[PDB]
Amino acid sequence: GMKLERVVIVSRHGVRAPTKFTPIMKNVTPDQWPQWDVPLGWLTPRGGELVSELGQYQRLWFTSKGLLNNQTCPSPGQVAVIADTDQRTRKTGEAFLAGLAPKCQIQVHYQKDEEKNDPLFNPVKMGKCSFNTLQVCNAILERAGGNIELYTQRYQSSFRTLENVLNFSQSETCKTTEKSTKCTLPEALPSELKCTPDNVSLPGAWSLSSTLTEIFLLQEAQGMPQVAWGRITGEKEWRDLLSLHNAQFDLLQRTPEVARSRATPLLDMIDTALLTNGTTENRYGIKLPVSLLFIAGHDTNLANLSGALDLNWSLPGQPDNTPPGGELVFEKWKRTSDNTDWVQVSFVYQTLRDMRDIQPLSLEKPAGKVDLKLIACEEKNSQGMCSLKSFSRLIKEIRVPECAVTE
Amino acid sequence: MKLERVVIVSRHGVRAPTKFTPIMKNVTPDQWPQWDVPLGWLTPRGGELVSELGQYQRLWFTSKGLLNNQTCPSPGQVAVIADTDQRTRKTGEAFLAGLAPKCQIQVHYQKKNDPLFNPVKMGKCSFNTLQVCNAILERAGGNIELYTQRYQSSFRTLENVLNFSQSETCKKCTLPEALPSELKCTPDNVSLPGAWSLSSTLTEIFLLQEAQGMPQVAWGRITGEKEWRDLLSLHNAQFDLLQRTPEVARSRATPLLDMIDTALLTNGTTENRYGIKLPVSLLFIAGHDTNLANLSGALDLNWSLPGQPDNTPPGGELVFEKWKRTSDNTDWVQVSFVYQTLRDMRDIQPLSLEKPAGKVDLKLIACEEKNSQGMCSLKSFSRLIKEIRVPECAVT
Ligand SMILES: [Cl-]
Ligand SMILES: [Cl-]
Ligand SMILES: [Cl-]
Ligand SMILES: [Cl-]
Ligand SMILES: [Cl-]
Ligand SMILES: [Cl-]
Ligand SMILES: [Cl-]
Ligand SMILES: [Cl-]
Ligand SMILES: [Cl-]
Ligand SMILES: [Cl-]
Repeated sequence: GMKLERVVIVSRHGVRAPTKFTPIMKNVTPDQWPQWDVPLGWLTPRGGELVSELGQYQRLWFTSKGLLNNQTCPSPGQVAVIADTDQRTRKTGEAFLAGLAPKCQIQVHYQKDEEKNDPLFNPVKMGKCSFNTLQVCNAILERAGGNIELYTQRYQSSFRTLENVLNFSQSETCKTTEKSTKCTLPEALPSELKCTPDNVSLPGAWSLSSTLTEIFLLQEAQGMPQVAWGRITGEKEWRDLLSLHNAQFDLLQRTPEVARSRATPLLDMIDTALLTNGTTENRYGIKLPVSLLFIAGHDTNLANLSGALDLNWSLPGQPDNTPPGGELVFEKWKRTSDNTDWVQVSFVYQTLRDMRDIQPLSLEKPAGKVDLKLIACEEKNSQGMCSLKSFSRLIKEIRVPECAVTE
Repeated sequence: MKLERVVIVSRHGVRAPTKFTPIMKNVTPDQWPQWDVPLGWLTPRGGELVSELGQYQRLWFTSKGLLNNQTCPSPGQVAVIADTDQRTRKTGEAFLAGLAPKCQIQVHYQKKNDPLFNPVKMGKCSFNTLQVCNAILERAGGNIELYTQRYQSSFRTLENVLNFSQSETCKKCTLPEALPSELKCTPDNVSLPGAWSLSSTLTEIFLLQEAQGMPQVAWGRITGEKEWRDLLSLHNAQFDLLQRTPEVARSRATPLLDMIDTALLTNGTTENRYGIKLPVSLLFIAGHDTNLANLSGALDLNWSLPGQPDNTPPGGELVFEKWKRTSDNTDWVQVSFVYQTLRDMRDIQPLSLEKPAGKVDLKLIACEEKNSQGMCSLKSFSRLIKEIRVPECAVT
């Protein structure tokens, strides 16, 4: 019937320590933050272990569909891995192979100038690729309703939950302020968009909240004994908290005017990997095609791909829309009856509970999987898959030619 | 006329669909747009739309003297009850975000589970399955096929919106023919599995898509208010049979009827399940469309909402006002339905006394003593609830 011929996975790095630890973070709560023994922003051994569980699940799943032969190690030119220059992405590539193909010595490709940036993951740092600053800020602004304050009103109760979790009213930030209403984060730290030719940000209570709520998720996924000082009660409060993080990523990374430019190199790689019958990747030295191309990036990249392709989703049991180790999976299926090629898009992830418990993954106890819909495709299957040329042509429409990586 | 107490029973705000099934995929060749919150959960925008109703009510209740022109309400003036679902809890919070922003008023709920909103499902009482099914079948015109005949054009409009002809299900085909409907009554639930159940769910999905402000609503194939009305008549007709039929409605609405009664009649009691000290000036209750239908059926309240195709729309509020006549110190009850038009939901229209929310003036026919302007007497209102309530379904 339907045979799986090729897969491209764009994965967020696994569980990591917080990206920063600042005076503001310390002064928005009377409590002390739990410390992490790895440096800020690094993948933890537990983060690696959770990615290996996905690697293990994907080995079993790809083998059951015939993508990889049921042998000890995949054949030469079947599996290739690309990672961004950070330790977190590089060790996610390592960790994924430890699950997928342990003791096979498969290489993790990455740029060896480890000081500099890899444009596949961050093209707007190239000279050729810059944002039209007014167009981009205004586009994000109109997605927020015309003013950030209206976007803040939309998420009021979420900010109340974050404030309750931090015990914000009793922090140094609310020391001097006394009024009829509550001391609040948005009033203490008003948010306003900042757009430059190579970057977009929303500093204030919005950026801070995005960071803090992600830290709570990371604490939980890491298996830390005291998450958010024991003050998060059930999925409702988890999603109140992570709605702030998900909404900030929506504005800064899924807004088409930003996502199109930033997702272009990854879209070009995905397209090439699914289409060609013989090519040599020039920057890493990978002989495409391969049966499985695994790409280790960040949540920013998943959000850029989501916004560019117009993919919308929610992950059962996982409050972060772009969670640690979350995989956007592009599958090339061949219909046997006419040898026509079709593309299926999925999001493979672990629930927060399965991170917390380090749930062993298999075909019996599978990883979470959400079927994604590429609605803009012209030609579709009876089973919802985009045709190969419809998939490729959608990539042509959305891509920004100035943001291509021609090195 | 002095406004002294108010009870609001509200449907939760705009939410994602409650389910996503294979039949939903197979009745159209197109793909359904995905949502970015879990199935059945309130969207942030749904929360904002409810807060606009909270703002409107703050302005309206302040002008009428119920609440004081003040930053936050005084103790024991505003209380909130919500069902255990996230969508109702969030609706309570969103409502307070508009009524009393940053005042830290609590949303009460049981720590799907609360029998105030579902007394039959939780097992307080049960339906006599034959009596309920018979009452429904008589309202259907004898059977489900006869009811189908009364909504043929509506089914044709839905099939056109779905492009049903080119669907996996058809491979001349129609929804009622391809998916025959049959009534199912069990001790805790009634349903219409088949084309009726499906159509009731799909047409609500289109309304939620539109109210959510999605770019592609029903693949852009819902043309004119006439087609909106035709589509949601299927949704509304289901809720009429399955939720407004008195044999269903009176049982399911009993806990809410008792709460409304107690909130408007007492002089002082600490309510025993949520721990609310009644009376309050405003009691807000966050329920579902099924609850509004139950109350509507039990109280024999019929309404159509100008500009709003769903009779039990997102954020729709059944409002019970206790008015005092200062002439002879007589207490009177007034019933209204407050809501937002479908366009105002899509545009997120700021509400105020200048730009008011939709409002339908309702009248309780069955009460004995009545005002010149149709209000029931407080004593008669309590008597009416005593007559229509089903004691076995009390929570209490
Ligand atoms: Cl600290
Ligand atoms: Cl660790
Ligand atoms: Cl970039
Ligand atoms: Cl403040
Ligand atoms: Cl920032
Ligand atoms: Cl960001
Ligand atoms: Cl679909
Ligand atoms: Cl929203
Ligand atoms: Cl007051
Ligand atoms: Cl019930």
